[PDB]
Amino acid sequence: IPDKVFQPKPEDHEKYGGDPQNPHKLHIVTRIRSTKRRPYWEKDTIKMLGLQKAHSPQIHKNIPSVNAKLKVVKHLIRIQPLKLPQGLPTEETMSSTCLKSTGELVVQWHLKPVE
Amino acid sequence: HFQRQKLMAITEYIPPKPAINPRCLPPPPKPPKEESVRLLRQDIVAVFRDNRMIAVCQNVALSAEDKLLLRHQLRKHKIFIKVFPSQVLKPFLENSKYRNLLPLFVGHNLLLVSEEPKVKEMVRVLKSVPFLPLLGGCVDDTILSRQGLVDYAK
Amino acid sequence: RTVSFQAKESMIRRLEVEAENHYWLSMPYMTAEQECGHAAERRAQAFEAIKAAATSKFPKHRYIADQLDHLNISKKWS
Amino acid sequence: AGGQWRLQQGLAANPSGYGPLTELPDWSFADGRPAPPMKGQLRRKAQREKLARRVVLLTQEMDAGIQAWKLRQQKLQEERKKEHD
RNA sequence: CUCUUAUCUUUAAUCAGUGAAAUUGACCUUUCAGUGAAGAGGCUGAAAUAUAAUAAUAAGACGAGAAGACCCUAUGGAGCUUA
RNA sequence: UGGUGAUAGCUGGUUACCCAAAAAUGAAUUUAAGUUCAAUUUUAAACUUGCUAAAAAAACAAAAUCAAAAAGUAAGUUUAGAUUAUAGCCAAAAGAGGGGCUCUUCUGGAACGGAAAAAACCUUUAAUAGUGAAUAAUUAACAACAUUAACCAUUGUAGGCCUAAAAGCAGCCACCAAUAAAGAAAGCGUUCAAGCUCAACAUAAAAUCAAAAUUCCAUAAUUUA
RNA sequence: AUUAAACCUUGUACCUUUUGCAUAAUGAACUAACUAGAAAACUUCUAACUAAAAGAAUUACAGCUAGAAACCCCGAAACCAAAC
Ligand code: FES
Repeated sequence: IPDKVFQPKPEDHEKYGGDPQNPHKLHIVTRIRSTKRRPYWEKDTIKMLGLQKAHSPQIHKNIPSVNAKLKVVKHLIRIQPLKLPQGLPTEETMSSTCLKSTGELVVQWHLKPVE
Repeated sequence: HFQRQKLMAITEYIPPKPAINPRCLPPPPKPPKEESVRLLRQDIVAVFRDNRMIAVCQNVALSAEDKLLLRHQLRKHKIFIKVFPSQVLKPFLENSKYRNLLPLFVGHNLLLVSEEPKVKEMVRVLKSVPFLPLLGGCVDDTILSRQGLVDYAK
Repeated sequence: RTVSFQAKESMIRRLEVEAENHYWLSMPYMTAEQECGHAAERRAQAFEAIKAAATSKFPKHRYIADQLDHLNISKKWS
Repeated sequence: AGGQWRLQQGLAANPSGYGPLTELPDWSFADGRPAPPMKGQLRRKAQREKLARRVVLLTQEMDAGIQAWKLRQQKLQEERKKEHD
């Protein structure tokens, strides 16, 4: 696949609201399709990535090796950048973590409606 | 396959829509006029300038050969049958000595162009064809009626 | 077989989602040089545990209690 | 139905997803004694805790992955500037 | 035969007595169009439809069938005979 | 009658349950309904990297083969014993014969959902109870306009050519004039021509393709976001 | 399923065999009984004793001794002997 697909444009940055600097570190990937009737290489890549169950959240690093693997299965996954508004959780708050659909992982769950 | 057909439909070209159709457009500007026709201006300009008084009479369904014969007949009267296509006649006033003689030269009509006030010769031309109607004579390039032409001619 | 209106829209939406995936793959946080060897130590440790588990097969022991306990089958009211 | 609207508000698309309705206990004793934690809730809680520990570990490894690059550059930088005698 | 008709007998039908055979997955056993392997009472889509009975005919489904009929081959077999 | 339960690589049949693992490649064979060899699988033992991926790079011509480090991940190599299997089917690609077919090579498939019924196409990770919830594929779909409309047709000259004759108009020519406008003629007519119009001039007004033979076969329906 | 036997809804008989498909093709009136996998040379496993084992004949540089563990049915056209 040509790199031009993954070479962003100024309009793309505005559309996705992503700054070219300070790239995001962690990827969120979920399988949205079946590997049945797909070639063996596609099947193997999904198994390696661990996305056996569909709609299952997975934590992955935004590193070239992971990026290369994700590109192979790009059409079968949804990529969302992980956000840490409150930062990384501590040992005390490790049990209070919760990942929202917005892509933000809160380190404290207060059981209060956002409303 | 059906699946490939789905791809083609989505990729179908989408044409943009103009705001206003050409017929229903707001009034746009137009190019400046150009005089193509220019030759005919010189011919009519010379004959009218040469001949002060012009007798305008509607042309009956005359034959081309007769006009040459009538042209020679006027030469005896010291008048000339010089005529040209009339679709260039109307712009004559636009580019000529006068601009106000357009109403006189309405339709297709025989023009008797004479530079001298030989009333009898002009009257004789009228006598040649009674059925043919004489609109009038612009004696001294002044608009006048056929009856007025005779009155002023007197 | 003409394509239904719903079918065309659904594919377009999925195509857009895949486009979003492309953008988030366009900003690699770590360069190739940084990645090299960063996690080699952890990988080696995991492999060592794997080898130990694989080579743990062996026959089972035999105990006197098994034979002796069988005699309890004859227990009855006094 | 309605998943798209729920996502816009930031809530779970499926009402049965992450929410107080599902997470909170469904009953309590009349005497007021707290009800035991739900087995499903505990099982779900364990997975989230495991993921959180993984997330922290990855970032720690990631911090070294980039920080070490700076320590290898310092070694390269100092190596270039060398002298003796 | 044109050109069939009439009568009698047998059969036939009714009563009473006696009483088989081939056959049989189970059947609460319909029509049209489709689908399919030439192909549908049982599938797809339409349509029709009180229950149970009773009496008649053999054209088609290129009807169902057999080791029936005809011709020829084999660098097939096997058997037989030799000069 | 006995040998005789003759023989039959052939036909048919061959009676309880549960868990696990489990594929019609290469070589030879009176061989293709079987069997042996390689390869797989498999048990035990020895001990450590394997699979995917993989830059520069040569090799070729000017994305696979090869495989540094990684990274994602957990199996792999060797020794010993041992069989079973060894006929596909259809879809879709790449070739090669034909020129629909005939083959060779690569890929995928075996719903309880959908395409009408539908082994082979699409959505689909296993299977459990519930009068829950969010979604996937998903039989339908909304004629072509961007020069051509009114009027008139005079004169040289039947111009030269075998043409009897061919005059714009059988052939054949070159290719001018007057006039305001006449084609040395554009289609017609033609014993030949007279003769019908088109172009002439005057007077009109315009402006890039679509949505065979039994009996029809859901019913219908253009606008409340 | 249902208040309700039938109505409404869902569902292309069975065995074998063909391709892992039958709207093919075989076989079945039904009831009862009868009616088809059988061997230890070597191995693994269970034990005895051990440079020895076995109650004579066997093997042995850990072997040797004992035990346990296995391979169907019905059906031709025929051939030959002796009688009738
Ligand atoms: S609306 Fe028709 S020309 Fe303007």
